[PDB]
Amino acid sequence: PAFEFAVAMMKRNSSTVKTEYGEFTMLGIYDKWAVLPRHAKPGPTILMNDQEVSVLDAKELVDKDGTNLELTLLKLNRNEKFRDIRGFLAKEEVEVNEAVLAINTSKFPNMYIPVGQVTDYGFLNLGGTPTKRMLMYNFPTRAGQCGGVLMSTGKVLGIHVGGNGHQGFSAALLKHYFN
Repeated sequence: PAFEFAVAMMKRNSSTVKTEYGEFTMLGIYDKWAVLPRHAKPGPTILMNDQEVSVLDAKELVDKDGTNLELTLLKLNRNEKFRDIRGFLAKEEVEVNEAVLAINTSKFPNMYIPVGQVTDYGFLNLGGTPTKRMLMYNFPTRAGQCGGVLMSTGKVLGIHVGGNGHQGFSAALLKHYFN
């Protein structure tokens, strides 16, 4: 049932974004607020589904010590509101036995990957940057999956932010980031 959930979530709330740093999946959360991996480094405008969109505000998330969470929240200059999905976000990191990672890019158009068990992995030195609140799964290979959305039935768990060739890692998407 997690696939059907995932498909509906991507159709309603996801888009493809290009920055000067690459092409990513982007997830809208509520109102005009969306999330990207921090390494996407959006500038004053982005390409969203090939359309130039101005960014009104951006926030690189850190914990109370200033430690990296690998998430950027961005507020978009567009008329339409995102369907509010804050009810699908947990208050704390979620472990599950079965999850689905969903990707929306030119390179990976509308793809769904069963990744299996998700663990609350904790700290990771990601790209030289100590990073917290990582969710880990078995995941061959790499490339253009960043921004992919990690889900289980009725839950949005996290955003895919990197990998080591064998394991993948998502930044947990927690309720308190969004009010």
